[PDB]
Amino acid sequence: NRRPKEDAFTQQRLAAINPVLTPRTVLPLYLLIAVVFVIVGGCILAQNSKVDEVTIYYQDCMTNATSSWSDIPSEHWQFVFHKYKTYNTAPQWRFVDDESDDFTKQRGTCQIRFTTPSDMKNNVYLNYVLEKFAANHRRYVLSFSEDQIRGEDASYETVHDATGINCKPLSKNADGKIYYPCGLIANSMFNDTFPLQLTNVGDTSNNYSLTNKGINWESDKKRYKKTKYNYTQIAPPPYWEKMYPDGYNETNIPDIQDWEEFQNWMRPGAFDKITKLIRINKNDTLPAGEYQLDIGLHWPVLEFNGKKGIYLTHGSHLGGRNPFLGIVYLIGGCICAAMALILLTFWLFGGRKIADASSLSW
Amino acid sequence: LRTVYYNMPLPKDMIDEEGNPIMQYPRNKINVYFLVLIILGAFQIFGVTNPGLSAVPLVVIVIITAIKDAIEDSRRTVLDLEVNNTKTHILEGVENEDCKFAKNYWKGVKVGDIVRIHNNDEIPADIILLSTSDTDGACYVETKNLDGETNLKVRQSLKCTNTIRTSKDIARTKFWIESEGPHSNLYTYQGNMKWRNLADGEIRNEPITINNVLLRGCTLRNTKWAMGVVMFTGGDTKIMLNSGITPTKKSRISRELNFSVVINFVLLFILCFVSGIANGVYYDKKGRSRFSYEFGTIAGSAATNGFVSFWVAVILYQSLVPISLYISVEIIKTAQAAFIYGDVLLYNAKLDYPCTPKSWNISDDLGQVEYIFSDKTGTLTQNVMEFKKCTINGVSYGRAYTEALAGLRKRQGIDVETEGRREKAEIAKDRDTMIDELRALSGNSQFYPEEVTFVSKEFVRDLKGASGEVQQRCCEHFMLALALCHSVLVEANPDNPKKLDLKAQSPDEAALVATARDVGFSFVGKTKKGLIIEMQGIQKEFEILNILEFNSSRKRMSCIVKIPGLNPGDEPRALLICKGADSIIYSRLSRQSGSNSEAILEKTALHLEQYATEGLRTLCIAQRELSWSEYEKWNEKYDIAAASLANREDELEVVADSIERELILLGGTAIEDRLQDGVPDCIELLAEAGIKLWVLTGDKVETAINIGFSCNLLNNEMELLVIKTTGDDVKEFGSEPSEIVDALLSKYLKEYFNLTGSEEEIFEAKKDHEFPKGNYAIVIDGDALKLALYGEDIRRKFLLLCKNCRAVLCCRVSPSQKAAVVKLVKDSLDVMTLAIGDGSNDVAMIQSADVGIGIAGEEGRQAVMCSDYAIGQFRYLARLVLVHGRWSYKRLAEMIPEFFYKNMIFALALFWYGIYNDFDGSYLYEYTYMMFYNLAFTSLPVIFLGILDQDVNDTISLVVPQLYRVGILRKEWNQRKFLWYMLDGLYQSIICFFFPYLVYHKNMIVTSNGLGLDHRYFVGVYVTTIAVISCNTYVLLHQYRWDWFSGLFIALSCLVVFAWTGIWSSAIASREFFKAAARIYGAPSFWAVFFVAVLFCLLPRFTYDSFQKFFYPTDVEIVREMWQHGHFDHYPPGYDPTDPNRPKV
Ligand SMILES: *[C@@H]1O[C@H](CO)[C@@H](O[C@@H]2O[C@H](CO)[C@@H](O[C@@H]3O[C@H](CO)[C@@H](O)[C@H](O)[C@@H]3O)[C@H](O)[C@H]2NC(C)=O)[C@H](O)[C@H]1NC(C)=O
Ligand SMILES: Nc1ncnc2c1ncn2[C@@H]1O[C@H](COP(=O)(O)OP(=O)(O)CP(=O)(O)O)[C@@H](O)[C@H]1O
Ligand SMILES: *[C@@H]1O[C@H](CO)[C@@H](O[C@@H]2O[C@H](CO)[C@@H](O)[C@H](O)[C@H]2NC(C)=O)[C@H](O)[C@H]1NC(C)=O
Ligand SMILES: *[C@@H]1O[C@H](CO[C@@H]2O[C@H](CO)[C@@H](O)[C@H](O)[C@H]2NC(C)=O)[C@@H](O)[C@H](O)[C@H]1NC(C)=O
Ligand SMILES: [Mg+2]
Repeated sequence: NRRPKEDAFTQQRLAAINPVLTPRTVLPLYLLIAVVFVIVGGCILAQNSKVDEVTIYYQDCMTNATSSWSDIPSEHWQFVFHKYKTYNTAPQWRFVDDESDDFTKQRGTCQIRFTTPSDMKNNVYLNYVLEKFAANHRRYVLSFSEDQIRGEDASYETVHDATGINCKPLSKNADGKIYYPCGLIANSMFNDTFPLQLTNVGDTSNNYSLTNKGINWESDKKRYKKTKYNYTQIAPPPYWEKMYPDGYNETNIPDIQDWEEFQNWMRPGAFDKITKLIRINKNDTLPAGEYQLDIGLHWPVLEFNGKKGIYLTHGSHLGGRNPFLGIVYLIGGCICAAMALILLTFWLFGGRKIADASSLSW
Repeated sequence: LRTVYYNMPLPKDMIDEEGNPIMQYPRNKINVYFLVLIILGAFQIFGVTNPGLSAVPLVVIVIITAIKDAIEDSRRTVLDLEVNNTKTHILEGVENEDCKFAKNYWKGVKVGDIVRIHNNDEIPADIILLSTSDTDGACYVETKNLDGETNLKVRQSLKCTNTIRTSKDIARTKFWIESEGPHSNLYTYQGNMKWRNLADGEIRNEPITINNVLLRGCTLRNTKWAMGVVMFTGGDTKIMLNSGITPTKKSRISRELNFSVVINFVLLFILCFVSGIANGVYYDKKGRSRFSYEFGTIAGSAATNGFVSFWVAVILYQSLVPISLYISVEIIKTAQAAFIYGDVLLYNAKLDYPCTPKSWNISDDLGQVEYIFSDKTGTLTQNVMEFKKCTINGVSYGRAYTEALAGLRKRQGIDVETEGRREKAEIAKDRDTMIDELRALSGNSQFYPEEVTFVSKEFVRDLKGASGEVQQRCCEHFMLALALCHSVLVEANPDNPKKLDLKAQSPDEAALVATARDVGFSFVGKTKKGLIIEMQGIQKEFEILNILEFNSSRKRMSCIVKIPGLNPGDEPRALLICKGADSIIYSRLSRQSGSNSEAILEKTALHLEQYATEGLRTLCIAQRELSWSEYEKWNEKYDIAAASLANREDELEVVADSIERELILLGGTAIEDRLQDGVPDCIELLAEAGIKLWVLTGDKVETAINIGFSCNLLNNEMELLVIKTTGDDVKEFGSEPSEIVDALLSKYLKEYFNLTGSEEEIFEAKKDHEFPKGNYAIVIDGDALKLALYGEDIRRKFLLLCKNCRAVLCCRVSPSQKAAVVKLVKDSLDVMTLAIGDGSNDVAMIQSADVGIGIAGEEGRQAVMCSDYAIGQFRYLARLVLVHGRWSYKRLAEMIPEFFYKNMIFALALFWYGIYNDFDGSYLYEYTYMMFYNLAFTSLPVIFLGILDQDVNDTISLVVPQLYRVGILRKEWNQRKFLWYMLDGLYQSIICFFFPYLVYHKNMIVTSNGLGLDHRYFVGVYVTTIAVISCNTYVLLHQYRWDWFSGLFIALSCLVVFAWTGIWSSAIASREFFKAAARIYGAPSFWAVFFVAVLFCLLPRFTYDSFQKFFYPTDVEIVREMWQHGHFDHYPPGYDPTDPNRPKV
């Protein structure tokens, strides 16, 4: 028989619910989304108002600082403490010296002394902020070698003309030596020397120790591996030529499986502001007191009017003190309560009966 | 010249005149793949992009024309996949001397390549057979690939050459065969097939007749194997040159689809131009980070005014979206047309036959139809005939009470009163016939009023005659000529050798001879020279020698007969008998006889117009004795016409026209013609839905009006226009008041229809798709249709009067005038037409429409091949149009604006990230969220909205037919609706980008643990996920029918973005996108910008729908309001009002 198969699928008789949006269904749907997003938006802004932070910019420390403790002008520092909303004791810097044998564009330690009238609770993160540095251009973010990130002995014709991500401007110097971290990303790192202890001046000389371990994800040690080059076929990239002034010896090959400041830098940030984690202390509490960190300046920004900074915070569950994410639940709960009163004032002063108003009969 | 070769190697590398491929011979291939490879080759898989802006129209103008027409014509590629790749084991690559079959290639078959046939094989070429595998060459074919005729026709080879069947005689032929070339015919082929014997080398003949005709479309059924060479393979034949003229019928949504695709590219080209100029403005600033930490030159114009080779790859990636569109709509149109095939309520169980689509891509043209052009008989009529009434010598005798109820409206109390003594009348007398082959079971067609009153009106009163009861001699001459003039043949059923059945092509001639063998005159045999009829049992053979044929543009058929020698010493004169329509027989009569225009001929026309208002289909019988001296003055005139090449066109008609010039009236005949079941329920159900139905019939005006009442086309509306004279336009210049016949067509349409409606000549406000309020109906004589379609400015008066009326009854309409009036309404208006009908005389009406429906099972399966859908009876049209067309219009009118929506919610955030990397060209998305977005992430819920979305049930589509009036008015697919979905996709692309941006706009850590995830490829997981969910749950809120099968495949498309991230970004090979599952999805700021961006995408539109279906609802919301309140709960599931057996409810 050529009769087709009647199986409630070819007959299009699947089980369905057929929703009709009458104003006894979607008017409770609007006051339900309203009483969720207003209450969640109150529970985010109660959390995201208790987050404290410290931001100090120090790009104008070589030029606009003296050799004595002078207060930072207010265009650089900003810090927010919730227990002390009116707090205006400004931090003070001290530029140590032009230490007289360097590259004379940024040099010398920039000592910065601030005051914290709170308790940065358990995980005290120390980032660094970088404004107006473009790490999201086209040729920049595509210049590294993934086989050298993974630690292989790639040839010249494996880092240069690979498809997609190759280190095209930076692959050899003059002498056949492949640059071992190749590309514009690894060549152009951040190399200020941050301290490993906030110097507890004034109070007791019991320091606050900051470690640089655990600074990145501990699952990054599967694509980052130590290399197997022969210390005679590699040379440092041309902006690393003040850290390895003779070249690579038998010992100074950088273990990029363990050197985790480099692992933060090799993910290029997406926008024109860059905050990368560089110091941490998961052990102790940062109590109230006047601290001092001393940054050794090495990385120049004033030839393109960029910024360098310090970002000392305990975080949150949603990140840091970004007040957007709790405002927009209040807006999404007030619009869903506005558009439920627009459609209930119009419905009473207005409205329909719910059958036989067709244009078919009209 | 057409040639065939054997005992030749037939080279492909021969330059001289010895082989095939030089002379333009057909090849079986009946580019694209290189273009789609280099599009993927340019978009950074392997290879490089094309340089510069050298393809910004050159990609677009090929992608809306060349790889639209290649994808939208994928119906015939699967039909080509019926030709090739059905492969079995064959006999192609065989040398001259290799006695064993070899597996080879089907489209490599050569002109003259012999292949043995098997079971279930399409015959790949024009084979010529000599021997069968059965006795007597009995071959009965099954021809699904050639014609709609799924039944028997004789394939008979010549008897003497059936014995030679062994395969050890292969090398016996060395010549080419004499044939006619391809001349665009379907059924007729007379060839000449000569070959040579084996044992000595002598030639013999085998003339191919209509019995042994073989074609490429043939498929020889129920034989085992045969051995014969082939003639035609490729694209040059007779079964393929009748077609190919057709432009394969692109639909209407599929032709306005290119305005949508172009204005997508224009929006893209604005964005890739504003970006390219602001990229060069960035490079001319000389104060940026680019100089030191990047090794860039101190210059502008990176490639050509900045980086534009990036934006070439953005343009070329967005060209994969139109290719993704046409693949998507050709797996929706193909699936909507496989659900029409699989419906059990479109199934004709009497003749084992589902609704078969012949065109799998015009399923949305059924949802916008406001003109259905119907034929009358065969489609609005079950086309089985029954002889009822007849007139002989002016006086009428014969009654019936069959469908007078459609004419006897108010004066009806005759339920059983007439039919009671009518049955008593025929049972009391009609046993007293005296003739052989009286079969009284089927003999009740004309129940005897009086012919002779069973006393024969004996000759003892007048041997010489002419004094009384000449009607007795006239009636015997009538029913003799009614039995003699036909085209019905004699066969014998195997049930009874004594009882004999009669089958014919025209069911009138089957019904006319049926009563003619009930009252004497038994038509029992057909001799090859004569014709055997027993007049009252007494056998006498009549020799016929000219059968003048019948096509529907002729409206009559004639026949000659030679009276044998009855007088001593004289060969008597001949007699012609002509039957046909009364509109052409009364125009050809005698003006010199004694039976001229008086009351004896006037009351014959008075009775036949009384028979047509009774409802019967009228017909006239007319004769003339031809003198034997002038008889052979026109037989040799057929030697230059019928014996020559011109035996199928108008030279044979004009030489047959010269004999039929004047005739004499013998009598008339009327025939019962019953309607199909549910036709009065199908017309009434379509005319509720706002469809303007016409009936393009071919018989008399008063019949089609009375059929038009009992099929519920007419209520009380009619307005008639008629020529009421016998003249035509022989003028060239002037004489408009002096000459009549087109002047009273001009004065009737203009001056008598400023009354109802007030219109004039041309004005461009002429396109109003509303159903007309005041019910009126044109009935037009057809001769007044030739005068109202002859010139311009009178065809616009016919078209503007028929635009404003609900029904048009075109009567006496030739099949060339059927197709002329379909394409008049089709092109001069902006409307979409359907043309349902069967019959070989109804194929130009079907092809000249938009949709063409073909009724199968009846006398004509020629209108099934030229059709698009092929329903069984007529009543399946209202189930096809109102259910499977109204659905399939609103499915394609919602997934097209939801395919350009889902592009812009994702691929426009590559522009919004452009304003933060200074338009330089870093991709926001990680390399496989661009591959798999439009392919695997969000691609399925727009496929299951095109396939399985239904607004109301299949019952409610028929109970409320007026929901079809939305597609007639074109309110679901306009170009305004398309632009609002691009503005909704542009709003939700700043929600899907700038809500993940503002979590990073102070650009701190967004993680709970401070480790930071701020790479480009990690913001494009925030952006991609809340774009995938907000254009998959946008689909779920904009479909009706939340079933389990679509809601599960929206859920599995919403969780495949979480699953491909968990698999690819845990694999070691994904560079710098490595644990983005456990870093991003485990972050609490992902799951807090997820639930508020999915809101704000869906919030302006779900509020607008709430404002739209509360205060300004559609008709399909209000029906869906009433259906929850139980107004349609007493209708059963699986419902159709067009059914005679299912109850009313
Ligand atoms: C690490 O810190 C050092 C400073 O201690 C940064 O200085 C870079 O050192 C390179 C060494 O080749 C210098 O490039 C110089 O360019 C000028 C003009 O071409 C010239 O004086 C030299 O011939 C040399 O080629 C330069 O001092 C400086 N590079 C700059 C500013 O682009 C270095 O940037 C830091 N590296 C990393 C990876 O953070
Ligand atoms: N076999 C036959 N012999 C003689 N006359 C015939 C005939 N078949 C039809 N006719 C007559 O010829 C006239 C025109 O023929 P035509 O084929 O156009 O009618 P028709 O049966 O096709 C009506 P329709 O257009 O609905 O199919 C009809 O009025 C019919 O009475
Ligand atoms: C190889 O180079 C590294 C650094 O490039 C050397 O480390 C320094 O060596 C100097 C002596 O030349 C000492 O001041 C210290 O040992 C290192 N300097 C600092 C600042 O720590 C290393 O000794 C070199 N090894 C060899 C074998 O030459
Ligand atoms: C903790 O901090 C104290 C800081 O005290 C300074 O020590 C240096 C010498 O180390 C001395 O020259 C200064 O005068 C001191 N005072 C100030 C105000 O700078 C140091 O001892 C170490 O950094 C830390 N001590 C230990 C034991 O880790
Ligand atoms: Mg017909």
